[PDB]
Amino acid sequence: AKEDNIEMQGTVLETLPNTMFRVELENGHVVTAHISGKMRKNYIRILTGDKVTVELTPYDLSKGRIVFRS
Amino acid sequence: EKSKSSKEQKKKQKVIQVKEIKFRPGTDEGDYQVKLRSLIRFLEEGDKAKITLRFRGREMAHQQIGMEVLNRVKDDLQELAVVESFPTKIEGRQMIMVLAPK
RNA sequence: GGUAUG
RNA sequence: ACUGACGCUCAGGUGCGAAAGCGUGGGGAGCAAACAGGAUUAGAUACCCUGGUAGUCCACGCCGUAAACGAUGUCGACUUGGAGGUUGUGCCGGCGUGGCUUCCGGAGCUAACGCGUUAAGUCGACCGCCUGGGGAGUACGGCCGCAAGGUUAAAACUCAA
Ligand SMILES: C[C@H]1O[C@H](O[C@H]2[C@H](O)[C@@H](O)[C@@H](O)[C@H](O)[C@@H]2O)[C@@H](N)C[C@@H]1NC(=N)C(=O)O
Ligand SMILES: [K+]
Ligand SMILES: [K+]
Ligand SMILES: [K+]
Ligand SMILES: [K+]
Ligand SMILES: [K+]
Ligand SMILES: [Mg+2]
Ligand SMILES: [Mg+2]
Ligand SMILES: [Mg+2]
Ligand SMILES: [Mg+2]
Ligand SMILES: [Mg+2]
Ligand SMILES: [Mg+2]
Ligand SMILES: [Mg+2]
Ligand SMILES: [Mg+2]
Ligand SMILES: [Mg+2]
Ligand SMILES: [Mg+2]
Ligand SMILES: [Mg+2]
Repeated sequence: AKEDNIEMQGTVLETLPNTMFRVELENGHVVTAHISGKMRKNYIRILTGDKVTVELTPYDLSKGRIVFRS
Repeated sequence: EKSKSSKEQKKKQKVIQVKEIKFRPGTDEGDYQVKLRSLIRFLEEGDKAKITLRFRGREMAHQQIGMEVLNRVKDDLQELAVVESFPTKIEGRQMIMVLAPK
């Protein structure tokens, strides 16, 4: 029943405290993203430089959830 | 007998020791500045400066983010030190730029 | 003699 | 022997108050913040080594704070014991009888640890103080201080300890 998320591709620019990340998207907007729960529990480390899939919301296009690291 | 003063005349010119400063890829600005102030102090005393950059884990897979830091230090210590060595590759998990006083 | 970091 | 309740407590007040510190002037062996150098180290603004100034000492004046602690307000009464110490004293080494004090422990008390006639027991008098953590003994104001600062003393906010 949930509304659909925009999955966009992006690059981690900086690691912030507590698994927060600046991520430049393909479109060029820099979102503040946070790690997914699945990734946190499965210990998928994210770094500066990494390629990431970011789930976004239309409600706030400055924020996103990192869902995949390539 | 007069070796005392000969020994002093030898020691009154200092042996250049190599001070090591170690950076990481994600060393933040303020912490960088502390380390740079260290290097400035070392080179103005006439010591060589083995600047190292240690990669950890998968930071290996983004070498150029490290290389940026060493390049930054070289540029900041340009009117003071001369590059006696720049790292081409990651040897082990490190990249060692020796600077030296002008 | 400082037992930096699995 | 005498006085005859003259007592206890005490907001405000007044004084005293380690060390560091401050002012003026002395003094300066040893020690030693700062500092200089030598090392150690990834770095080592340290610990270690060689030095070393203020200071530590004296006088006078200031400051007024400390884990200034028994982390335990002052005064009075009452309530089993044991072992010591110390300082009086009476009586014939012993047998008492006062003051201060260390340790153990009974009842009781206590969340427990423990306290336990020097109570944290049982009571009474008066005073001081507390009211979730952080923010904060901070800000503002007042008072005090040459200054360093001290004293009185919040709130927003945030946390679910
Ligand atoms: C000997 C060192 O001891 C202390 O650091 C210890 C560190 O060296 C390691 O053994 C462990 O991380 C310990 O848990 C730390 O406590 C710390 N006080 C710094 C000391 N080192 C130095 N002073 C020195 O190397 O120089
Ligand atoms: K009175
Ligand atoms: K002196
Ligand atoms: K018990
Ligand atoms: K509160
Ligand atoms: K004030
Ligand atoms: Mg004094
Ligand atoms: Mg003086
Ligand atoms: Mg000395
Ligand atoms: Mg010394
Ligand atoms: Mg006090
Ligand atoms: Mg005491
Ligand atoms: Mg107290
Ligand atoms: Mg009184
Ligand atoms: Mg006892
Ligand atoms: Mg109690
Ligand atoms: Mg104050």
